[PDB]
Amino acid sequence: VHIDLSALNPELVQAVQHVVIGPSSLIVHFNEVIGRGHFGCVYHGTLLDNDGKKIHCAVKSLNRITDIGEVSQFLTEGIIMKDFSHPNVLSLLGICLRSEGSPLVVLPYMKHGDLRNFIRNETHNPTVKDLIGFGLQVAKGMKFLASKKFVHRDLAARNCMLDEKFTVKVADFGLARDMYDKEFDSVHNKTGAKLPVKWMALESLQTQKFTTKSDVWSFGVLLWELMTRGAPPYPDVNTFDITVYLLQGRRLLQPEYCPDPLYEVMLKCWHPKAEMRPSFSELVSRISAIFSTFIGEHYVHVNATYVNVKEG
Ligand SMILES: Nc1ncnc2c1ncn2[C@@H]1O[C@H](COP(=O)(O)OP(=O)(O)OP(=O)(O)O)[C@@H](O)[C@H]1O
Ligand SMILES: [Cl-]
Ligand SMILES: [Mg+2]
Repeated sequence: VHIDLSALNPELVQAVQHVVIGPSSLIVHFNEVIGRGHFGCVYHGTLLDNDGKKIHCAVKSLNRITDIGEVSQFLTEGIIMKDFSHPNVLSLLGICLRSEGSPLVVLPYMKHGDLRNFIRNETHNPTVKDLIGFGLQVAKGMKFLASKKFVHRDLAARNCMLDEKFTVKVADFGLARDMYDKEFDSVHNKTGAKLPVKWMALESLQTQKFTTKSDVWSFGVLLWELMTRGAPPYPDVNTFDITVYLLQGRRLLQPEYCPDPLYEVMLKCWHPKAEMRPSFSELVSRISAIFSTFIGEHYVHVNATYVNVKEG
C-alpha cells in the first residue's frame, strides 16, 4: 500500500494535525500481535505523553483503507472521533498517517480484553445482574454515539472492551466502513461469508446501508450474546442467506437466563421496520429499569456443548 500524502487536501492535512501521532511519539511492537479481525490487525504499542511519560497502547492497522480517497475520508472521521469523550466509549488517542501502509489508529490498551471472552470464560461466574449491567453500559456508549449521529456499523460483544476498572468501552465504531464497501462489491464475496452478517439488520443486508437503527438491531444480537455468555448467534448461518432465514419468520431464541422483559426488548430491537426500533435513549431507560430489579443472586450457568434456552 502506497499513499501519496501530497495528494491530500492541504486544509485537511492542517485540520487533522492535532490527531496525528508521529513515529518519534510511538513505537508499534509489530512482533507483539494482539490479534486480527475483520478489517485490521492489532499490536501492542508504546506512546509518549506530553511530559514524555510512557503509555501502553494498542495500535490497529486499518488494512482495507488503501487509497487516497479512503484515507482522506478516514481523516475527517478521525477529527470527529478524537473529540469524543464518554466513559463507555473507547478513546481515540490518535492516528498514524503513513505513506507506505494503511493508516493506524492508536487506542488505550484495554486490560481485560473484550466482553465476549470475559463472559465466556468458564472460571468467571456472572449473575443476571452482572450481564444486564454490562448491556446497560454498552447502551450508554451507544446512546452517546447516536447523539453525535455516529453510526457504529460493527457492534457486537467482541467490540465492547473492558479497561482496568472493568468499565465497558464500545470500540471500533465507524472503522468497518471501507471493508464493508469493498466486500459487498467483491466477486470473491458474493456469498457474503467474509462479513459479520449475523449482527446485521435485515435492511442492511438488503441495501448495504447502515444507520443508528441498524446499530439497534446489532445491539439486540449483542444482548443475546450477553445472556448466553458469548454463544455464537445462528450457528451454520454465515452467508447473505441469513436474509432467507430471517424472512421465514425467525429470530434468535430466548436464552434460559434472559428475563422476559429483556427478551421483549431484544424483539423490539429486531423490529422489521427500522423506524419502529427503540432508540438507544429508550434502551438505556428500559434496561436501567430491568437491571434495578436484580440483586446479583441468579448465577448464569452455561455449557460449551449447546445453548440453553427458555423451556420452563
Ligand atoms: N484497545 C485494545 N486493547 C487490547 N486489545 C484490543 C484493543 N483493541 C482490539 N483488541 C484486541 O485485538 C484483537 C483484534 O481486534 P480486532 O478489532 O481487529 O478484531 P475483533 O474485535 O475480534 O473483530 P472486529 O474485526 O469485528 O472488530 C482482539 O483480540 C481484540 O479484542
Ligand atoms: Cl441476579
Ligand atoms: Mg474489534
